[PDB]
This record gives sequence, structure tokens and C-alpha cells, in this order.
Amino acid sequence: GTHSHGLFKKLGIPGPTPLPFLGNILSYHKGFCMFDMECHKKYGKVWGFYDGQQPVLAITDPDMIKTVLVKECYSVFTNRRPFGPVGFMKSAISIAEDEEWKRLRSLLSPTFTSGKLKEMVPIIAQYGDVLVRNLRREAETGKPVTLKDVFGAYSMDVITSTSFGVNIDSLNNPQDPFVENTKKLLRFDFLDPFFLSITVFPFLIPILEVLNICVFPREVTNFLRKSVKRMKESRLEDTDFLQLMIDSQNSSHKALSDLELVAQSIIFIFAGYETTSSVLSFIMYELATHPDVQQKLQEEIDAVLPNKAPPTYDTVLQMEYLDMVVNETLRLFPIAMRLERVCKKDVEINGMFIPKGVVVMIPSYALHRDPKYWTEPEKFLPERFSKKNKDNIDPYIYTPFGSGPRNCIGMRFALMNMKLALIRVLQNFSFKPCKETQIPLKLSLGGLLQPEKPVVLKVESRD
Amino acid sequence: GTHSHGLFKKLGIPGPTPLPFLGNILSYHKGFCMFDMECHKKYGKVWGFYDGQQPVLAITDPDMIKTVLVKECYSVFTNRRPFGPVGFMKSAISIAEDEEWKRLRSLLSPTFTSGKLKEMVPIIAQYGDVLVRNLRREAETGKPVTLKDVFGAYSMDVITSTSFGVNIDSLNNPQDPFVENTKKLLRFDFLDPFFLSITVFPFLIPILEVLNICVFPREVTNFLRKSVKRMKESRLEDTDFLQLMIDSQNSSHKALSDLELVAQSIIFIFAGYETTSSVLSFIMYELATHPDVQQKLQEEIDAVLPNKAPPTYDTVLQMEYLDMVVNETLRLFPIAMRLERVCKKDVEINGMFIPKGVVVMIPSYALHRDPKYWTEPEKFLPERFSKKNKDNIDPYIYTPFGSGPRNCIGMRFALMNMKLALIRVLQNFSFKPCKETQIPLKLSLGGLLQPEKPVVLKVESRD
Ligand code: HEM
Ligand code: HEM
Ligand SMILES: OC(Cn1cncn1)(Cn1cncn1)c1ccc(F)cc1F
Ligand SMILES: OC(Cn1cncn1)(Cn1cncn1)c1ccc(F)cc1F
Repeated sequence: GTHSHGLFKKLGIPGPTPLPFLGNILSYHKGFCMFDMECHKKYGKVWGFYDGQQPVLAITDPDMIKTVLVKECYSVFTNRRPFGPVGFMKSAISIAEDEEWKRLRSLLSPTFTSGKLKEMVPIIAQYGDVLVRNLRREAETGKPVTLKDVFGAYSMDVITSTSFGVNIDSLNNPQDPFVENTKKLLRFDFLDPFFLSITVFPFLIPILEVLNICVFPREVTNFLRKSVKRMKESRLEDTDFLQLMIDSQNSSHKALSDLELVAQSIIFIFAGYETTSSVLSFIMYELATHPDVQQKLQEEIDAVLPNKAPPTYDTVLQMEYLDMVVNETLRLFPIAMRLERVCKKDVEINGMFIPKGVVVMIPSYALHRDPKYWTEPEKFLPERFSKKNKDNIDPYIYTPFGSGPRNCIGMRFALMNMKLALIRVLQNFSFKPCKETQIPLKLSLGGLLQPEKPVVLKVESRD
Repeated sequence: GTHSHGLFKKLGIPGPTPLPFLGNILSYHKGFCMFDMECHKKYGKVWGFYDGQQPVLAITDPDMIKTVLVKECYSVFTNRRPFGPVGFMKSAISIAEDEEWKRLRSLLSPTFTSGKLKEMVPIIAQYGDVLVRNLRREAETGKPVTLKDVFGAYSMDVITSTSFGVNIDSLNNPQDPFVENTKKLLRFDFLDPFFLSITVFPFLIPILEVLNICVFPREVTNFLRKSVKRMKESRLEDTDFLQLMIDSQNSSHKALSDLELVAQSIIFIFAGYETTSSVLSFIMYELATHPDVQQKLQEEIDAVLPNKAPPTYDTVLQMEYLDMVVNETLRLFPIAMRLERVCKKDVEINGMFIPKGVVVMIPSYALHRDPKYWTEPEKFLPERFSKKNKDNIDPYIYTPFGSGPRNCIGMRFALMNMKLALIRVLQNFSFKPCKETQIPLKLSLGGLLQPEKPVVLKVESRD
């Protein structure tokens, strides 16, 4: 069961000794982030471990990281680890490979430009207002407030409107079908029984595909596929992502088909829905446990936007401390945790040989808390991202959205989305720890970056 | 079960309608060659069928064939269909892929040059003499002679000597270990229960690999691996392929390792052993059923080599009619039957779109018997390959060894090998049909190009 478990001993590369068949997976008992920090401390700048029989080489040298994510991206490090069983969701850009990915990224890039994002800001702003009305009703009843729920509704509202023109107050229609289905598109727990097993028996992935078993719930995807097929034909008569993609089908590429279009629509929901609500919850925890930060930010918002003035695209990008608070929260909680690329050819990068087929992994969470780059890394200190101090911040250490050609395509949208929500809420409310607030917050031990206990806070109206 | 069975209907490409899950495999009941001839006649110049869910596109236009095998070989059509479970035999050049194959073909090409072949001719000639002595003893007892056995011993003798310096009279030591093991390296029956099942459930191949199940008998390969490891270290103190490969390990490539070297040694045995004896048996059938051909050839040998003179490299290549007889036999019996390349990128070749992942198949057997290139294709007529008529012979229709960069690397060796045997035997014997000779010879219905009944003939001494 150790066909390939001698690879890192041969390369003279250090690392935790793997068990037969399991490789190192038993060390995931404390989750991805703990394993990566320990390996970093124990073994230093480079190490290896085995996901079953798959060798994973962790790298932490920023130059080596830039080779992987930027320099040799197209040549050597184009793809991520095979992810399935996926079915027709194989055509989603985040899952595609090589030339198919290159085409899809090209066909989809114009959809995410700052110009398009600016055009979508009025829609996103509408649902900040929906958020405040629903936040107030819970602020008007002295009842603690679980963040993930209120931001969940908000993220849902943004998604349905910006991707399909569906305009729903999802917290108050939690049971409309379109909410009912998209609500199921959550982050995957890559350490749950299923996804672990796929690591111990990946030779079982093609078997699942042949049985039409898919990691994306088949009902939800079918619901959306016909819904998209319905909208596409209704709009044909008489801003949203769907319309942008429909427009792109009217031109040097082949063009995206109808099924390629549905796969993007689904993957954007999946990428944005629970991620956005998770970060917003982490941000609010940091504000409630750091009231001066919350006060200073509330004063900054009030300066750019007096009389609780509605935020716009340009005023959002005017707010520095807002940017610093968002970025410092993404440093402590980089919710993807790791970046990965498959090494597709025998190569050598900055004087290290990398055998074809190794997964090169960048442990983002662990680097965000490295003392060798971040003083007092455990503390929420937004000053690190001040305009004076950002020059010493290495874009290859801080990678909440990845880097290079395969970085998060939704990065700009997601930052603007979250900033719009924080502005509107903070113009209206302050956020206070309850007795039931977990302090300090503790991270879950599974394959998701989330708190052990849900974040619950007091929400008082600024009247 | 028809995820991909609509591909050829979408491309407007004709072909036999596939069953769910099986694709078209049930049409292999009469073997590869019959299926290909029928499809050719029925559907014309291009058609499709499904090996389970794998789409296979047959092409017959010589220009399109040259694009596949020569023009876009490195760019698009580099690999054959995945073949496994193979274990460490994955490093054999005939199984390797992409850059690994390119390297191995480069590292091995100098081993097959005309210069090396000429140096090996004296060894091969020695076993022609062993052949004649063993043929005579069966010619001296008026007993019919099964060809595959006598040529089998000969092909075995050539292999052990040219690849390892092992010099054995294998017909008379049929039970020495080195014969015992290599005797098991026969052609695969790609239509037998196992290899069919791998076509209906190829998702089961990775499963077999994880269980260390291999299509090459594990005992034989282990026997040879240590035998090679033993010889490598004995020769180190105090012509063969092994020595040529050992020498290559002493130099712009990485160099072939010890295990890469063993994999070549094994694959060359496997490629040469039963193929050479099969063709030699087909040739002798054609001579016995065409005595004038046999007479004319025997007179040609006697002219170049008077007094039963031993053949040499240069006199072999002097014999035209010998060449014509060998080539006409390889036209009627091209024992690989088909050539294949995986289309690795969405491409278009001579105005036909080919989707990535399709297997492009060239049906060699069917083209060797096409009336649109070969008059009276069923008859053994060596005149087609006369120096006058060879100018109308299209190197992309006649492909007994394939074409392009991925053609049979052993072609020159195998022709010389067989020619040396035919010369020595025909200098000494004539070959006559017995009552028990199957006439006309009928091909087996399995996944091997072989006669239904074994070829048995009378062998009289020319004294
Ligand atoms: C705060 C929310 C989000 C975070 C932290 C985040 C983070 C990331 C990260 C770390 C990656 C991997 C980057 C790499 O491999 O270098 C990624 C990829 C990606 N993200 Fe996000 N993301 C977020 C929201 C979104 C949104 C709203 C979208 C909407 C379209 C989106 C679409 C994608 C896609 C399509 C990819 C794959 C890109 C490719 O393979 O070419 N993400 N994201
Ligand atoms: C009469 C005997 C033989 C015949 C008819 C034959 C025929 C063929 C054919 C049709 C192919 C496929 C070519 C293509 O895909 O274009 C091939 C490949 C090959 N043959 Fe043979 N062959 C014979 C004997 C040998 C021998 C004696 C060797 C000894 C080394 C050998 C080694 C190979 C190898 C290594 C390949 C794969 C080449 C590559 O993938 O680069 N064969 N042969
Ligand atoms: O898995 C992703 C990151 N990723 C994208 N391709 C490969 N990995 C999906 N995703 C992309 N944008 C948003 N989500 C992820 C999973 C969990 C998470 F918290 C963030 C995160 F990026
Ligand atoms: O399968 C082969 C041809 N081939 C090589 N790579 C892929 N296919 C093996 N082989 C190569 N030289 C000799 N044998 C074959 C099988 C049967 C046969 F009769 C000929 C034949 F070439």
C-alpha cells in the first residue's frame, strides 16, 4: 500500500511518516490548518505528506510560490487536484483543466471587470437595505443575533438578484423554491466521511461518475438548469451575470454553450453563497470584540457618507480603514485555507526538483500567522494593512483569494459585496458581545474554516 | 448508460448504433477485422463506434491518416489508448505517454539503428542454423510439422541471445527457466473475457492497479527483473540489447534508470516473440500453397547465396523477391490489425472536427484488402511489391508496422530477423501441404490475428 510513499524520502524532503494506504490523513483529526502549522514549525520551509497515495509538497518560499501561481501557471501548474464525481459540473471553470479552463476563463473574464461590477453595485445596495430592515426587527427585540443566518439571507439575496434578476427577501420567504434550492449550495466539508474516503479510495471516483452520483445535489442543479433554460427563453422577449453570459454567446473562441452557461451560473452561487456569509460573520466577531475598531470604522463610514448616506462604488473604494478591517479579517480567517496546483510535468523551480503529478500546496492559513512575516499574528490588528505598512506585505504570503492567472475570479465582486453590507449595517447598528458569545472564538475541527459554536452577538440600533 | 453515445450523431458521422453500456462491443463477435471491413463497406470513408462509452473514430483517407500519424503526432495524437493494469510496466516505451514517451523513444532510438542491427546479424544467423538442424530432424521423420512451434523456438532463441546474450537451443531445452518464463510472454487476446470487461468497466482499471494486478504475469517479470539485475552486475566485470541500454546509461536526457531498463527488456521480448513466429507461419503457408512462388524464391536465394552460402546483412537486403513475399504476406496478415491514437486536444484535420478524447483508429487490416487500392486483394500476389509497382503503394494504406514517429521501433530488426530465417530454411527445405493443412486457411474469431487451426505442412529436405 506504499507504492509512492517513498517519494519524499528519495528527494531528501522532510515530512510526517505516512501509514500504509492512509498516507497521512489521520493527522487531519485537528483539521487542515493545525496540520499545516505543525508541519511548518516541525519541518521548516518545505515538506511533504501523502493524501492516501497522493504526494503533496508544501512550499512556503514566496519566490517559489510565485513560480507556481504566476510564472509557470500555464506551462506546468495549470490544474488543481481532480475533483469529482462532478458530472456536467465538470464544465465549471473552477473544475476545468488545461485548454478548456483557459477558454472558459477567457470567456468569463469580461464578466468580472470593474466596469461590470460597478454596474451591479445598485442591485447589491438594494439588499443592504433589506438587510438593515431585517436586522432592525431583531435589534428591536432584545434577542441575541446569530450572524450566519442574517448574513446568509443577505448573501442569498445578492446572489439571486445579481445572477438571475430574481429579487427576493429570502429571510422572509425562506421557503420560495429558488431560495429552497440555492440554500443547499454550501461549502464542501473535505474532511467529512465521504470526502475522506475519496482520498483513501480515489480509484472509486470514476465508479461514482458512472452511477451519475454527483457532489452537487442533483435536484438543485436540475432545478436551476431548467430555471435557467426558462429564463433564457423568457428574457429573449420583451446586468445580471446570466444576461452577461447570454450576451457573450453573441460574438476567437468557440463560444460557451447552453450547458456551459448553466455550469457557471451554478458554480458562482456555490462560490459566493456561504463564503460571503462566513467572512461577514468573522468580520463582525472582530468588531464586537474590538469596539474601538468598530467605533473608528463607524466614524469613517459617517465621514464619507454623512446622514447615513447610501454607499456607492467610488465611496466604497474611498474607505481605507474599511479595507484594512476586511483584509485583517481575511488574514486571520482565510477560509479556503490552502491553495493547490498539480505539477503536470517533471520540473525544477528555484533549485528544487518537483516530480510530475505531485500536488504543490500553498498553506495560506499557516502563512497568514507566520511570526516570520506578521508580528503578534494572533491578534486582530488592522494597522498592518495601513497604507504606510502595506509595502512590507508580500502578495505571495497573504493570499486569501490566491494569486496568478487562476486566482479567485470573484475577488473584486466579493470584496465590494461584503463592504457594501458592512457599510449599511454599521451606519445603522452597533454590535455587542452577549454572554453566549464564544470568546475567544474557536475554530471547528472539520474540513471547513468555521467557528466551533456559531457567532452570536447583541445588535443595538444607533437610532 | 449512454452519457457519450450521442457523439457521432451530433457530428453527423455515421456508424453502428450502440447499445446502452456496451456500446458496439457485441459486434466484435467475429473479431476486429470483420467488424472493420463491414463498417468500411457499410459507412464508407469515415465512421464511428463505441468501445463501451469510448468513442472510436475510424479514418481511411490517406491524407487524414498522415496528419494523425506524422503531422500532428507530437501536438495532438501522441498517445495510444490507456492500457493497464500495468504496474511498473508503465515505463515501457510502447505504454508510455507524452514527454515520458518522447524521452524513452529518444533514449532507445540509437539501439535500433541499421548500424546496431548489422552488428546483431551474426547472432541471429547462428539460430537460423539451429533452426535448420531441428527442422531437418523433423524433415527426416516423415511427420507433419506445426509451424508455430518450430518458429516459436527460433524466435525465442533470437530473443534470448540478442537481448541478453543467453544462448539456448530452446526447442531442445524447452524447460530451462529462461525459456520457461519468456515462453509465457504471448500476444494479448484483447477480445478475451478479461480485456472485454475492461472495455465495459474501464473504471475498474485503477482498482486492479491498486491490488498489484498486472497484465504481464508477475512471476515472469520478477524472474526477468532479478535476472537482469544479476546480469547487469556480472557483465560489470571481466552487442545485445541489454548491453546497449547499459551503455546508454553512460552519457541531454535524464538517462534511463535500472527499472526503466528492465521494462524495455521485457517489452521487446513481448513485442518480438510471438509476432515473429506468427508472421513466419503465415509466410510459409503462402509458400506451401504457392509452390511457384516458393520455387522462384528458392532460386533467388540460391543466386545471391550459391552453395547454400550463409546470409549476411547486405545479401539479405539484396533479395527483392524475398522482400516482396514478406511484404505481401504482411499485407494479407497485418497482425496488429489496427492502429490507434488518442485525440488529446479539440482539433480539426483535413476539414473534419475531432473532439478531444476520441480515439482515432486506422483499420490497417481493412485497408490492406480494399479493392479501391489493391486489385484481387484476397490473393497472394507478390508482384504488387515489385520495384515497378511499388510506386503506387501508399505508405498510409499499407501499414503493417504503423507510420510516423510512433511506428514500430523494431521494424527493421523484425524484417531482418524473419528474412534470415526464411533464407536459411529455404536453402535447405521445401514445404508442402499435408492432408491436414487447412486450405484455405481461416482466421480465428478472437482478438488475435491467427489461423483457426494451426498451420501444419510437410517439410522435405533438399538434401
Ligand atoms: C469572500 C469570498 C471568497 C473568497 C475568500 C474566495 C477565495 C478563493 C480562493 C482562495 C480561490 C483559489 C485561488 C487560487 O487557486 O489561486 C478561489 C477561486 C475561485 N473563486 Fe473564489 N472566493 C470567494 C468568493 C467567490 C465569488 C463571490 C465568486 C463568484 C464568481 C468566486 C469564484 C471563484 C472561481 C470561479 C474560482 C476558480 C478560478 C479558476 O479556477 O480559474 N469566488 N476563490
Ligand atoms: C513482425 C513483427 C512485428 C510487427 C508486425 C510489429 C508491428 C507493430 C505495429 C503495427 C505497431 C504500432 C505502430 C503504430 O502505432 O504506428 C508497433 C509498435 C511497436 N513495436 Fe512492433 N511489430 C513487430 C515486432 C516488433 C519487435 C521485434 C520489436 C522489438 C523491439 C517491436 C517493438 C515495438 C514497440 C516498442 C512499439 C511501440 C513504439 C512506440 O510506441 O513508440 N515490435 N509494432
Ligand atoms: O474550494 C474553493 C476554492 N477553490 C476554487 N477552485 C478550487 N478551490 C471554492 N471556492 C472558490 N471561491 C469560493 N469558493 C473554496 C472552498 C471553501 C472556502 F471557504 C473558500 C473557497 F474559495
Ligand atoms: O499491441 C501491439 C502493437 N502496439 C504497440 N503499442 C501499441 N500497440 C504490440 N506490439 C508491438 N510490436 C509488436 N507487438 C501488437 C499486438 C499484436 C500484434 F500481432 C502486433 C502488434 F504490433
